[PDB]
Amino acid sequence: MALSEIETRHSEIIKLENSIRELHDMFMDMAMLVESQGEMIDRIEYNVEHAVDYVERAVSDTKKAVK
Amino acid sequence: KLGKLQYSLDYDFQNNQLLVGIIQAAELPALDMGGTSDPYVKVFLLPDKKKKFETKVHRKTLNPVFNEQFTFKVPYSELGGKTLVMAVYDFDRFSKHDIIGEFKVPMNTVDFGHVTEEWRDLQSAEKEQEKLGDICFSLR
Ligand SMILES: [Mg+2]
Repeated sequence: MALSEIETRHSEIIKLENSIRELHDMFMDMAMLVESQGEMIDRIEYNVEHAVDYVERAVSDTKKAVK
Repeated sequence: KLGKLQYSLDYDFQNNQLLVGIIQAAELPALDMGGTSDPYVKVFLLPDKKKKFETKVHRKTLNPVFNEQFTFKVPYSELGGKTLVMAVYDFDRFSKHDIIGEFKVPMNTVDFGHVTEEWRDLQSAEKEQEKLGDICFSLR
């Protein structure tokens, strides 16, 4: 080999490290977004359960009202 | 006048060994009957004549192509004061194998880092007085 071979080796290796780093950052962003969306789902399920309660009580009341 | 020699030279720093490649030779003078000689190249480290490497014998060609490779397990520090010798020999079955040519390459002139590969003109090998001693005295 020579210095050219070692230099190209080093270059391609650095390239690999940068690609790896981009992959990493992508995974980090992934985890982040999924977490925030998780909180969003928390409040969604909250509103939904409240809605269910209200609907149930309403249905009971009308059901007792008709008869 | 014998001809030229194309060879390759480079150093592998990963294994700490010298990679000497014998590519080919051209325009070699004919010393044999058919009008063409039977050439083969002997390559060895110039500093110490140990473990000399010889190529395969090509039959009747004045433009032999060897495309062979040899490895000299030598550290990079010792390499600088070490020379390379590539001598072209003519094979003869019934007599001494006459030397066609020779070439010496100083490792301080060689630049490693890029893979080197060049054509160099062959020259006639050296055959001085044997004693090399001297005596000093005074006359009166
Ligand atoms: Mg012969």
